[PDB]
Amino acid sequence: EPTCNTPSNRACWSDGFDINTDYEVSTPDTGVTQSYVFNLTEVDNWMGPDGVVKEKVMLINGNIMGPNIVANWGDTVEVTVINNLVTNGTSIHWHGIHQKDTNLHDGANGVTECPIPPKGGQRTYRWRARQYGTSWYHSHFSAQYGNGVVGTIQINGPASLPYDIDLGVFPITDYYYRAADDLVHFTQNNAPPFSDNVLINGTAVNPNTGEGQYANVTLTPGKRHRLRILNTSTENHFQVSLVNHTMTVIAADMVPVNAMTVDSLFLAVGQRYDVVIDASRAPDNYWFNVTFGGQAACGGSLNPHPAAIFHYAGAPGGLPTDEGTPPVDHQCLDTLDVRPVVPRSVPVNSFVKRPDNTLPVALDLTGTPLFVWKVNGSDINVDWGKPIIDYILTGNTSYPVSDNIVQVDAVDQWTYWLIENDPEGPFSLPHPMHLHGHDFLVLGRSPDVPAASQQRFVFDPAVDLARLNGDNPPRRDTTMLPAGGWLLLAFRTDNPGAWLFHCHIAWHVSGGLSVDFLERPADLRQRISQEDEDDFNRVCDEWRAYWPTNPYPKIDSGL
Ligand SMILES: *[C@@H]1O[C@H](CO)[C@@H](O[C@@H]2O[C@H](CO)[C@@H](O[C@@H]3O[C@H](CO[C@H]4O[C@H](CO)[C@@H](O)[C@H](O)[C@@H]4O)[C@@H](O)[C@H](O[C@H]4O[C@H](CO)[C@@H](O)[C@H](O)[C@@H]4O)[C@@H]3O)[C@H](O)[C@H]2NC(C)=O)[C@H](O)[C@H]1NC(C)=O
Ligand SMILES: *[C@@H]1O[C@H](CO)[C@@H](O[C@@H]2O[C@H](CO)[C@@H](O[C@@H]3O[C@H](CO)[C@@H](O)[C@H](O)[C@@H]3O)[C@H](O)[C@H]2NC(C)=O)[C@H](O)[C@H]1NC(C)=O
Ligand SMILES: *[C@@H]1O[C@H](CO)[C@@H](O[C@@H]2O[C@H](CO)[C@@H](O[C@@H]3O[C@H](CO)[C@@H](O)[C@H](O)[C@@H]3O)[C@H](O)[C@H]2NC(C)=O)[C@H](O)[C@H]1NC(C)=O
Ligand SMILES: *[C@@H]1O[C@H](CO)[C@@H](O[C@@H]2O[C@H](CO)[C@@H](O)[C@H](O)[C@H]2NC(C)=O)[C@H](O)[C@H]1NC(C)=O
Ligand SMILES: *[C@@H]1O[C@H](CO)[C@@H](O)[C@H](O)[C@H]1NC(C)=O
Ligand SMILES: *[C@@H]1O[C@H](CO)[C@@H](O)[C@H](O)[C@H]1NC(C)=O
Ligand SMILES: *[C@@H]1O[C@H](CO)[C@@H](O)[C@H](O)[C@H]1NC(C)=O
Ligand SMILES: *[C@H]1O[C@H](CO)[C@@H](O)[C@H](O)[C@H]1NC(C)=O
Ligand SMILES: [Cl-]
Ligand SMILES: [Cu+2]
Ligand SMILES: [Cu+2]
Ligand SMILES: [Cu+2]
Ligand SMILES: [Cu+2]
Repeated sequence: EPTCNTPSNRACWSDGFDINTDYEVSTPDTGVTQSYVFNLTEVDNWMGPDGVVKEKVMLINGNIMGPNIVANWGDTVEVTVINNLVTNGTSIHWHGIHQKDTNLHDGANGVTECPIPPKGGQRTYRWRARQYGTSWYHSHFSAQYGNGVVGTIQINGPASLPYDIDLGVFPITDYYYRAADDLVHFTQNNAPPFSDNVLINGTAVNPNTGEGQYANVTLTPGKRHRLRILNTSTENHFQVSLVNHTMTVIAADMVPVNAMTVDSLFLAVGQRYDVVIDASRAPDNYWFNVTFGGQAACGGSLNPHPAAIFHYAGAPGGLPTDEGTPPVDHQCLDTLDVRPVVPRSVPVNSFVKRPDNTLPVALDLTGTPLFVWKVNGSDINVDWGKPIIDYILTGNTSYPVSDNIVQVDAVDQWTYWLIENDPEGPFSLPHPMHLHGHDFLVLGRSPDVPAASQQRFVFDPAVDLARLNGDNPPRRDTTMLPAGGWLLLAFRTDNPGAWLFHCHIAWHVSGGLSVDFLERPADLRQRISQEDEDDFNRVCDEWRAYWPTNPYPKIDSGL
């Protein structure tokens, strides 16, 4: 609950809590709990926002997206998920939420829990809002979120720039007429398709029929508006821009950054940007454009011009008349110019490439299916019926190869990870790398070159050590692994648990592109509460009893 957060002073929140407070170690004791109930239903022949009827969707509370989770910094968010799907299990992951000492609430099936069984199965997630900003939630049951088990999270807190109006969430996502499981099967043997449409705040116009509506945002003239842009896609990576307006970035993912004014922004899958838009221009209707760069290396749409309308209050209605100029090609790369308000400093001169800190991503075309993504020689494949947490609770350390366990025993120390993007492979694609449970520091990446150029880079200490930044580098939960290159990340081992580190392109994580950071396993067992242990076991017993009756097999990694 705020006491000093005003339009002119957004830096202030409450006594002892402001924009400069280290949120990772200090949290407000509000004593408030915001509760929600997620009823997942399976709807056939559902009328979508662009007029096209989809074969099957999986919705939360009968809507395209679940409810917008709204709470204050320090509150506890509680969500009861009731799975009323016909066959599918489910697990809701709270993307961007660190789950500090609450690993069993991460929603990663086959890792932190067993899937919640269908036909009425339930589980109540409970997590502390130790970070303020814009995040999202989604199913981690294969590519199930591609069917509609998605939604947004807005944890209110201070900001790095004053603003008058909080316009709230603005989720932008790719939209396919085909269901997630059919698309997983397709992408296993074929190149990923372009999206049928791109929804902005749950709506879009059909490029063929003209049906549906554009997202309409009403701007109040002369005011500063906070817009929370999210990319909730399964594959599409977006470039966003507003005609005749600049966007001032105040947050990258769920991390507050110093004000950074730009003309356009690149949002990888899972990325978020809180921007401040000043309604400083002439009263008119302006196009908010969703474009693609990187020469289709990180997505495209069958809708050539996905857009939303930004209407100034008091101005006339109708469609905007200025098409604008195309934004700069971001080349499937997010900006490394963002600088977090609360700083972090790490040495980069001491980094040495070793097998134990290197994660080689590779596309294996030799097996069945054709598109199998391997990290350090193995495509991830979890056991929905026997999660990593079960191994921890039973004292079993014989983790199967397919779980891609990367055990990190270091206590509260900075660990360095070099991710290589199939340098010696036939072709390489950009990958939006996401980490559960932590925000990582983006120390550096291979030279920014055209995404479709097929130019390869292997980490060379002689020229690359000088290119790394350890003086308050970008801190976030998702960043781009350049096509054919490399990426150097670092995260402090302050959160014992089993944490997935994967590409957020649904087709790739389904295909096996992931590792599981088993962080401080010895400390994790001590921190698991009896309530969390009993409930984990309850859901697992219910899932294991359900599984043999399921008429469909597990066709992918399960993530
Ligand atoms: C979670 O819940 C979802 C929703 O029900 C399940 O998704 C279904 O999964 C099944 C099994 O994988 C899919 O069935 C298979 O579909 C293949 C493709 O068919 C689609 O595409 C073609 C071409 O566009 C269309 O003509 C067709 O109408 C479909 O849209 C078929 O090739 C498969 O056939 C073969 O296998 C079956 C099963 O063994 C045999 O009966 C056949 O004879 C043949 O050998 C098969 O039918 C289904 O398409 C998926 N539906 C959706 C909506 O995605 C998930 O499986 C479930 N997940 C779990 C783990 O429970
Ligand atoms: C996007 O949403 C805004 C806000 O709801 C819409 O703005 C509204 O536009 C209508 C016209 O379509 C305005 O109506 C007024 O009607 C009278 C009588 O016909 C006319 O004399 C006025 O000039 C005006 O057109 C209304 O005032 C306006 N509301 C605000 C607060 O600005 C906008 O139309 C929507 N855009 C789309 C494409 O849906
Ligand atoms: C931002 O989004 C808007 C809205 O989707 C885009 O406007 C669209 O612009 C295209 C051209 O770039 C228009 O299509 C063209 O129409 C002419 C007809 O004269 C035709 O000859 C061309 O072959 C092409 O089809 C389209 O009509 C227009 N949409 C609307 C409703 O105005 C805009 O281009 C986007 N801007 C950027 C920078 O991406
Ligand atoms: C990737 O797999 C390789 C095995 O091919 C791992 O390399 C071994 O790592 C251990 C340390 O745990 C060393 O004692 C061995 O000497 C290494 N063998 C090799 C290949 O030289 C490596 O740890 C794995 N990388 C990660 C981060 O998972
Ligand atoms: C979930 O929603 C469906 C459809 O509205 C309804 O039939 C069912 O009773 C609901 N289940 C629960 C437990 O909320
Ligand atoms: C997004 O859509 C919701 C529901 O239609 C609406 O209430 C909200 O104002 C929209 N957000 C913006 C910024 O237009
Ligand atoms: C330990 O885990 C392995 C892999 O799942 C399993 O084969 C073995 O039976 C387990 N040991 C026991 C009985 O706890
Ligand atoms: C954008 O729109 C304004 C409308 O007031 C137009 O006059 C202006 O020329 C446009 N901006 C530029 C310079 O492209
Ligand atoms: Cl996360
Ligand atoms: Cu996610
Ligand atoms: Cu996540
Ligand atoms: Cu990928
Ligand atoms: Cu994940």
